[PDB]
Amino acid sequence: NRPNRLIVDEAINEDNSVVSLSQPKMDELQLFRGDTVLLKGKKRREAVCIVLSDDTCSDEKIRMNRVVRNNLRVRLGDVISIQPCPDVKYGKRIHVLPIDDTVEGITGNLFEVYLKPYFLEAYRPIRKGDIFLVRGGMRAVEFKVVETDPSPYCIVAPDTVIHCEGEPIKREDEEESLNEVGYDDIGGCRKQLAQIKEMVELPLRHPALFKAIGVKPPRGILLYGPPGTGKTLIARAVANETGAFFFLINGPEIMSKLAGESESNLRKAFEEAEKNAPAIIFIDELDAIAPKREKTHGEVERRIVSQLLTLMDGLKQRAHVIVMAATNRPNSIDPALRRFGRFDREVDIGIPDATGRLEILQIHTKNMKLADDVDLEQVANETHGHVGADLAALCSEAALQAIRKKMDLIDLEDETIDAEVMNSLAVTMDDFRWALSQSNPSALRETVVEVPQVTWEDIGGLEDVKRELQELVQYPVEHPDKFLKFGMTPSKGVLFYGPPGCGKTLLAKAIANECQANFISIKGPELLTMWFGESEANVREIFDKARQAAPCVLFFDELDSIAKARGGNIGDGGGAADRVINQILTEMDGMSTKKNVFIIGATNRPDIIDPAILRPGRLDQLIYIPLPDEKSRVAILKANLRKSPVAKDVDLEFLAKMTNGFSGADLTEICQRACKLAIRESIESEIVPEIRRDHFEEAMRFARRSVSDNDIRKYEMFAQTLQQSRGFGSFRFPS
Amino acid sequence: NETGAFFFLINGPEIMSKLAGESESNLRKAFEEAEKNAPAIIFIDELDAIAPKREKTHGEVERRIVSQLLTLMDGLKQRAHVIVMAATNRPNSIDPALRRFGRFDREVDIGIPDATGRLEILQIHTKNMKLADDVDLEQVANETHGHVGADLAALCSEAALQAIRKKMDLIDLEDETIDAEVMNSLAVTMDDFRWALSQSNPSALRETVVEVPQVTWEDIGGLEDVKRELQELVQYPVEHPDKFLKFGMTPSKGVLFYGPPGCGKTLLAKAIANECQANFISIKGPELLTMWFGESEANVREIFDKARQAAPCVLFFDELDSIAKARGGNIGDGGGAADRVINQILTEMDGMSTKKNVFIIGATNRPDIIDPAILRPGRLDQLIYIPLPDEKSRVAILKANLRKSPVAKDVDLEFLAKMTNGFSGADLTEICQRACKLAIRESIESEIVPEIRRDHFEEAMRFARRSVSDNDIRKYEMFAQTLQQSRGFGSFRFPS
Ligand SMILES: Cc1cc2c(C(N)=O)cccc2n1-c1nc2c(c(NCc3ccccc3)n1)COCC2
Ligand SMILES: Cc1cc2c(C(N)=O)cccc2n1-c1nc2c(c(NCc3ccccc3)n1)COCC2
Ligand SMILES: Nc1ncnc2c1ncn2[C@@H]1O[C@H](COP(=O)(O)OP(=O)(O)O)[C@@H](O)[C@H]1O
Repeated sequence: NRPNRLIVDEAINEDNSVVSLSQPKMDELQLFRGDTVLLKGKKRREAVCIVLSDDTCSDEKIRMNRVVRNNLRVRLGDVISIQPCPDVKYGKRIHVLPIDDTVEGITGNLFEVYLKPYFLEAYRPIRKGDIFLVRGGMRAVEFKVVETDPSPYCIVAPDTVIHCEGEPIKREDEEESLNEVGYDDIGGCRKQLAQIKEMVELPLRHPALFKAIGVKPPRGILLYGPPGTGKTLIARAVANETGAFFFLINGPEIMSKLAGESESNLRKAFEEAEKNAPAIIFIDELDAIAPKREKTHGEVERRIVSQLLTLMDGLKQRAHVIVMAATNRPNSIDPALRRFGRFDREVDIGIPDATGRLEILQIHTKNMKLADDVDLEQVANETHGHVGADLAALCSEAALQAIRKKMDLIDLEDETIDAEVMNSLAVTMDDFRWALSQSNPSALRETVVEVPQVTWEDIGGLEDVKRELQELVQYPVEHPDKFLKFGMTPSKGVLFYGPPGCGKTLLAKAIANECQANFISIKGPELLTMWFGESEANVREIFDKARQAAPCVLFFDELDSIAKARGGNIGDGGGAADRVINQILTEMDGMSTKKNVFIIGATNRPDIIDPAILRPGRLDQLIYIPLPDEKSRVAILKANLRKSPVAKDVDLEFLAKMTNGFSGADLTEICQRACKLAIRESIESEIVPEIRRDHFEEAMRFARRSVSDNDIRKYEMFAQTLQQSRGFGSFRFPS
Repeated sequence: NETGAFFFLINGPEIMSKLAGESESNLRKAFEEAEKNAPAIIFIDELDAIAPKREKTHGEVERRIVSQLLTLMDGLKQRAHVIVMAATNRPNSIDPALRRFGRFDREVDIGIPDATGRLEILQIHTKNMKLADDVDLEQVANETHGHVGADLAALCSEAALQAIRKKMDLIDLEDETIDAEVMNSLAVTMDDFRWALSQSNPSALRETVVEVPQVTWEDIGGLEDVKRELQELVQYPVEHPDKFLKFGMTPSKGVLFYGPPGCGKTLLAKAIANECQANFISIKGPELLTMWFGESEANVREIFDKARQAAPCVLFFDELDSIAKARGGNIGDGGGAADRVINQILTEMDGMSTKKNVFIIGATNRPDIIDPAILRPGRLDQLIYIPLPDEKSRVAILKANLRKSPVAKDVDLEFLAKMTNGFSGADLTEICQRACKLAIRESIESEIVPEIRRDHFEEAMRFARRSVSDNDIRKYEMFAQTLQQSRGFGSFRFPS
């Protein structure tokens, strides 16, 4: 079967011309890490690149870049043959010129100022009839060769000369512009984008197989998340890189036109897409199409909603059309649109984490050069409530300040702006310091679903809790098989209790990292808001988005907030049962045990917690979080001081030994007071940048202890209320 | 298709899709074109989208179309054979004027298939795709309970794409026409189905599950006192209808039993349903307390409606005292023990027919706060007490918990059940769970044995709780021979 062709996929490397393979790949073709490789394809064209060795990408797979996928005219799901080509090449004369589509506003020489600097120390090959793309110079421009030395023998070298004629040649329809959006342009959405690959690549890349088998492909995908998360360029990229006819309808334009032709327009949208098979239809605004919850107004609204329902219901085999849609909330859509055959597959995307946000900055700043002291990693750390469009706007906004701080002194007012100054436009760090000050982000109060960064290693002590948490949620995650072998269902959730300020939230975060699971935190105010507001559909989406992000962990902070607000143990004439806890009970009863979703309840007063939530099957597992011991207190001190200059003589072991009945909050305020004293001494001494032993010794005087002994006694009475290890302590079997 | 009748399908959204004025004409001419194709059959797919006459009250054309349908179905004389079937989600989501005589008199309610019902629905959708010798569809239809018939139809295809994707990467056969000599080798694997139940999010999860249980009286040991009265209280009117008309005694409408928590009240009700071969409907506490807080009290209407159409059925109310606990209990507020939800249940139970085989079972752990009116004769006059499991019944609880675990020969469950006396079913359950946890932990740590050993149970026996106190047993008994009263007339002699 000629075992030489392999499938093509996307490369995670950010390099321009780098091809990554697996370990048993170059050992068969006896090629080194800097040899010459020749690749072929359709249209009777060849290619040449540089093979790079990598053993971390995958097990047996070849990577392949975007700048050459369009150059060789290759699309996904195709076969590619690779063979070594040890041919000595040497370029002598070159002649490249850009296309008159991206050179607007550029004058003067442009060959000895951009092309010469980037060619050196690269030795990149080039074949005849190729459109390479280069990023930099505050723009995205390309060049095309029309006449040079006979192919091949093309090697870049500083000794090579170049020349120009002065007449750009327009591009044709055979090639595709690389300025559009592809898979490499998506940053942060890794797990969510991975799903669309296994749902839209089968029907669009292999049509004859679907008109051969009886499998019904999905007829609709609903994307989610707040505006700006990137629901549109995802749909445009999965169309641009799949060769499917992308047809965009926004959703407000349907209501923009007169009543009577709006239905006809999105009707004919479906037939014009069908004849362009394979096709892909994306509806940008859908909550503005079917808000069938409180509107109940407008004869044409229902007519358009039903017209869409009919157009998507009659999606038989016929041709390959995929109808994706975007909206903000799951409940803001007509439930009749969620039926089978209209929207069966739903993918929810959200705010990218720090790692997800880091990869979204450089994609938007690849054109603007940075300085040696400008790092994008630290700027994606203090921001947590920024949507993907927020940072896209922030990059440009910093760019105007960067150019404004120099145009005042340059004072070059003319009709046409010379292209010899963009090379000197380097952004500074102060350009970004102002960027996070006046920028007001949109998505700030939402469910942050991110994997934490706190592990068990950075938590000292608490071996008693470490051992039971690891055997209660980690075992069903890392060893599913040993549970079916023993016929034991995993526990649904655990509620732990303890004095305030002892790290219950951090413990839940740490157990999420051990299982490599997502983490969702619901604090007290979010739980008590729906109690006062009499709006109790909010737990529905909480439990919905907790289960779609499998595997996840659900954490409820200060669960006793409603009981405290109602009175507690007695309060009013009623008991300890309310409506919000009832909704949580209903949602937990209906969950599937085979899923890896896990609910963790945190409380400081477990005596006022409703007994029904602790019933077996919901939160039967109760563990007690005590005060940190000597080993765990050092961890709290060093976590607080990990960002501060600590002197060598400042011994944290002794400080943690001295404080015994101290909570995490008590150590936190000790560290904060020491830092305040150090800052004040540094400020007053100006008229030293190191925290000294005296700072901690003096701040140790105002040492509080917020947790009293009576509290520890009342928590214990609760603890071996449920321990009861009496009676059957000594048992001997007969034989 | 199998009756040779002209099938004409109208969805229901297409009526609202077209302009106002011809939509009425289209579903009008739909009826005459069906009549001349006699015999005919008309099915309306979306009907809740046609007549949502409960909260809409908006749109002149909506009422016009609803009335046009009412006129088209009212004028259904003999003439020709046309049958107008329709589909909708809820009974209350339909215009009540459509339920009149001559429009929709016959109603059939279908629901989620059970494990047996789901098993026969898999192979019909996978008859074309060949399976392996280790792929069994029975075990995959067991852990799923909230899957609609379309859910598994989608799941089969979804597993098919994974099955072909795991091999197309290595086959690497890219061409225009795909050869037919490879489908014969497309065999689905069990791992194709393991991933299928992970990312698939089912739709119907929070609904009334109406299925026949699988727990019988044989697997329940002991409880002969309750076995004898339950068998003579609901089984007799089901298996011997004639002996009741012969003796002129009406069957009891329902029985409420009480007992300490975690003793198997739900399992007892399930077992008595299998003995009578009757359907079982369970209503837990949260579903009862949701409508109390929500002030939405039409929910008991459909509960009692779907409990009576599935004749014969058994209706089970779990923790009936939930509303009383939420309101305070014996005293609580200035009010008594009467509320709105229990009032609706009383109204629905008073209006039921005794000749039907529907049966209501109430379960509670605090019968002192139960409203007295629900225990009035004719509604729940029969009260039976569920005690702690005895030695014979505790072995059943242990073996039910351990029926899926590797039990060693030396592990004697009879002795373990003998040792624990005042232990509830929950206490034995946590003992078994703790022993399984210890065995799993030892197996995991020993890797760096696949059998539960005697030591696992012996060590886990140390943390043996007893959640039910003696004061609780005393307070339940005070309630029990509160209503026993076998004094006074204990010795009677007739004259002759
Ligand atoms: C700033 C900080 C404040 C704080 C508090 C508090 N009431 O201020 C309570 C518990 C932990 C706390 N931390 C804290 N924060 C961190 C860590 C850490 N050490 C491990 C730990 C966790 C729970 C328990 C013990 C010790 N402690 C470890 O690395 C991540 C951040
Ligand atoms: C897992 C299980 C837990 C449990 C509990 C509990 N609070 O954990 C209470 C009562 C019965 C329980 N079962 C249980 N489950 C089953 C059976 C069975 N034995 C019969 C029985 C029923 C009620 C009573 C006695 C004994 N017991 C029998 O086969 C079906 C499943
Ligand atoms: N997750 C993301 N990855 C890459 N770019 C993004 C992302 N989210 C937003 N952007 C950028 O923000 C800009 C605005 O996106 P926008 O059209 O608001 O997305 P949507 O239509 O989904 O709200 C786009 O040009 C896009 O490049």
